[PDB]
Amino acid sequence: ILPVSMTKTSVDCTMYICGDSTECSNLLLQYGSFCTQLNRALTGIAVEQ
Amino acid sequence: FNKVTAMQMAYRFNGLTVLPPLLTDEMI
Amino acid sequence: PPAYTNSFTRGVYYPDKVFRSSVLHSTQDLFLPFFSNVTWFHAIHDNPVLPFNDGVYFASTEKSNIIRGWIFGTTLDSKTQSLLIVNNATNVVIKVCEFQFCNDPFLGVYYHKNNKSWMESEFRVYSSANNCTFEYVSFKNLREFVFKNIDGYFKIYSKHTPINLVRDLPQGFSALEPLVDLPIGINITRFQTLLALHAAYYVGYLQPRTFLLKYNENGTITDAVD
Amino acid sequence: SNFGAISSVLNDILSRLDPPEAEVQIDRLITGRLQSLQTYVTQQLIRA
Amino acid sequence: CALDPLSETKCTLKSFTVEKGIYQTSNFRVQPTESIVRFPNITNLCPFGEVFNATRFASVYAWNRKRISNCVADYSVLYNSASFSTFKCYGVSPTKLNDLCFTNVYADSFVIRGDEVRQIAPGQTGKIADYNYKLPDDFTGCVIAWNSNNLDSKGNYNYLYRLFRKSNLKPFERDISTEIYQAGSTPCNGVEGFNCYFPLQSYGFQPTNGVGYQPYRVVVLSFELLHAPATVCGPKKSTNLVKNKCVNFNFNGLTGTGVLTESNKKFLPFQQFGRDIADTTDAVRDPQTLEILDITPCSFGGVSVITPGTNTSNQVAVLYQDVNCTEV
Amino acid sequence: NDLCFTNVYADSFVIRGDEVRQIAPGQTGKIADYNYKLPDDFTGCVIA
Ligand SMILES: *[C@@H]1O[C@H](CO)[C@@H](O[C@@H]2O[C@H](CO)[C@@H](O)[C@H](O)[C@H]2NC(C)=O)[C@H](O)[C@H]1NC(C)=O
Ligand SMILES: *[C@@H]1O[C@H](CO)[C@@H](O)[C@H](O)[C@H]1NC(C)=O
Ligand SMILES: *[C@@H]1O[C@H](CO)[C@@H](O)[C@H](O)[C@H]1NC(C)=O
Ligand SMILES: *[C@@H]1O[C@H](CO)[C@@H](O)[C@H](O)[C@H]1NC(C)=O
Ligand SMILES: *[C@@H]1O[C@H](CO)[C@@H](O)[C@H](O)[C@H]1NC(C)=O
Ligand SMILES: *[C@@H]1O[C@H](CO)[C@@H](O)[C@H](O)[C@H]1NC(C)=O
Ligand SMILES: *[C@@H]1O[C@H](CO)[C@@H](O)[C@H](O)[C@H]1NC(C)=O
Ligand SMILES: *[C@@H]1O[C@H](CO)[C@@H](O)[C@H](O)[C@H]1NC(C)=O
Repeated sequence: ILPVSMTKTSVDCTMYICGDSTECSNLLLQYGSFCTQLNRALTGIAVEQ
Repeated sequence: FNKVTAMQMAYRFNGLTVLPPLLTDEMI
Repeated sequence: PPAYTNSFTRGVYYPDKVFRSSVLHSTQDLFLPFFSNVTWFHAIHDNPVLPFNDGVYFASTEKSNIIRGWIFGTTLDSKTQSLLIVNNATNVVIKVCEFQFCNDPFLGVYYHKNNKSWMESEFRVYSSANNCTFEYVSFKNLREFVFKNIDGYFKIYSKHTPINLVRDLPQGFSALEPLVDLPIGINITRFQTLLALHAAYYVGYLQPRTFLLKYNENGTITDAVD
Repeated sequence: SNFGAISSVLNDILSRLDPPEAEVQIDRLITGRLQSLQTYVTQQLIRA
Repeated sequence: CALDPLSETKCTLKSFTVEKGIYQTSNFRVQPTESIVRFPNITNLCPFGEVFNATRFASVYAWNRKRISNCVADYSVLYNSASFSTFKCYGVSPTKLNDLCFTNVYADSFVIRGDEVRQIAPGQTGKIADYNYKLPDDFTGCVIAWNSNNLDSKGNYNYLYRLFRKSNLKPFERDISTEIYQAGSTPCNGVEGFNCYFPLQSYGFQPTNGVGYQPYRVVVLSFELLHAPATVCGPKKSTNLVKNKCVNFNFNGLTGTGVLTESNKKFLPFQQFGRDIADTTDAVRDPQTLEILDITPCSFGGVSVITPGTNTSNQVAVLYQDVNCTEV
Repeated sequence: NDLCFTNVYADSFVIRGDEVRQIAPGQTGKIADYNYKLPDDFTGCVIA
């Protein structure tokens, strides 16, 4: 018995960090591309899955 | 399929979602 | 000689006022350690002064409601503040006054007259009180209380629960919800219960243990792990 | 997790504090949470 | 970035060219329809007359502690008064004082010397903070002070403070005991003498003293803010309630965005807010009429923008994840 | 001294002694609420 694919996950980093909040969501833009480079990592997984 | 097996309601609310696999368990 | 006994899992109380359910919630607070020696006391045919430590777990198995309240303070010589909790006629009385105690305070009971026990205003705990900085007024049984001083507050937790056992603590579990939070703001190092004289009761000492609490679906603690 | 912030609920701090101070508190939550993803992703990339 | 599902991607990629593929934009989120503010209804005004205008403030060594409850914060009414030489709020930012109802509110009032208003604050030490009054390190509240020198001064020796004590107090501890203090080895036997001091030394206040010796009237509030059933509320009206629709809510100062629904959850009488695994508040109890509301956040479900290369064609086809096709 | 400025506006007014406290980002009171207010991002100096 062998594993083949693992559960494809995707995170919304804007929503997980600052939940549905305006005053916080603006602040997450200063940290910038952290949010946008996670979904580039979790996509590269989900593609080869 | 009988051996391998709220929880997901508190995952999508935060962001941690689960995409569906491309190939169905039927196509496999 | 006061006998010991085993505390079992008793002594868990709701740490905070926030409802939760179906969740294992780790928390660190002053709890009664599981299976710690709890001193055991008599009323037969005996109410010493006890070290208050950090916080006290008081459990009194009763029938006729003998134990009517407590007395708190560092000295109890009237040279410092003292906290007096007294329950008579279902009425609760709380006074922080500075007052000189009798060396064996008790409240009176006279057997079988038109007024049972009489002696409601008997008020022999003490000579007299001067400076009063606070006030409040209002074995089938098991009543448990947790007493602790947190940063000047004085907190009391309780469960009024029925049981059938004659000898010992019920082996089982119950979670104590909060009653009041009198802000007496005083140094309490020692205390002595009160009795009604014409009824065993237990004393544990809290410690800063960390428990994992299990809230069931109705929002009640159904178990715990020390 | 508080991450050193005064409270872990993002909506408490904003209701309990000004924008000037919340910056100090929130950026402790973000830098903590945003790091807790970079831990999760790093776990996946390895596990994947 | 907000124009439409396509342009939501270009901002992510930081590119105006979008290659052929599928791209998942942020979960589609519903803007809150309207604002809700729900506070308990009471018309009373807190005794800002009996705290701040009180005729006699007790001495610092025995300080009065007055529970305030069942009133609305009149905070706008203090503005015609001697005002305040220091107003310092440790837990709350003073702007939010109106927006936010309180829980256990104890005004602790006492008169201290001018130089010593400094010493009332978490962490300070000195004669006031060590011996006769002490504040917690976690203290949450405000510390208010204004000179009484037009009132408390005559020489007024009644105001009095504890100079000698064996050790420092615990937070909010009161010791009014007058028992003599023993400096050396010999017992004092309840009388003053060599190495025996009566611990309570009275302030002198003349009306002519420098700003150091002018008596200030300190009043130190305390409160828990959230987590607890509200009593003292803010000067903010309550609005109508909306169920089952995405709203922007304020309940007892707790704010957020949710979909307020009915619930069968049963709170013990002392519980107010429920909380979740993520500690974000799941359930609150409607303060005016007591009933349990579930707060479910808006913005559920993912979006994926299926597009051929914007280089080729500009049309897109959006994939909403796990919705039967109705709502959107 | 080391640093040249750009838009420099001196805002001059006379307030009561106790209330100089109230001029600062985040403060509230009679001065800060009603008759004069400073931004939360304010950059400058306050002289009295
Ligand atoms: C609370 O009271 C106890 C006594 O009831 C204090 O403990 C005493 O501390 C002094 C030193 O300051 C010692 O010399 C005594 O021997 C101690 N007595 C006992 C019975 O331990 C304690 O310091 C008080 N707490 C505070 C904060 O003052
Ligand atoms: C409890 O008391 C017994 C004596 O009866 C002693 O042997 C034992 O060590 C004590 N244990 C604790 C935890 O106090
Ligand atoms: C209890 O004692 C108090 C003493 O203050 C007295 O006033 C009262 O009548 C007594 N009885 C009851 C039932 O409260
Ligand atoms: C909650 O209470 C109800 C009674 O109202 C009971 O039927 C149910 O079993 C309880 N749930 C738990 C987990 O004890
Ligand atoms: C204090 O008293 C003055 C008059 O003596 C009054 O105008 C003022 O309103 C009082 N303070 C408050 C907070 O009401
Ligand atoms: C608020 O007032 C309404 C009527 O104006 C009343 O029905 C309600 O009971 C009040 N609030 C509470 C908590 O009782
Ligand atoms: C993309 O656009 C370029 C023009 O810059 C063109 O040369 C190329 O053929 C286009 N490719 C597709 C797939 O449309
Ligand atoms: C859509 O809803 C119907 C019943 O409302 C259900 O039978 C069907 O399974 C749903 N769609 C999907 C994809 O499950």
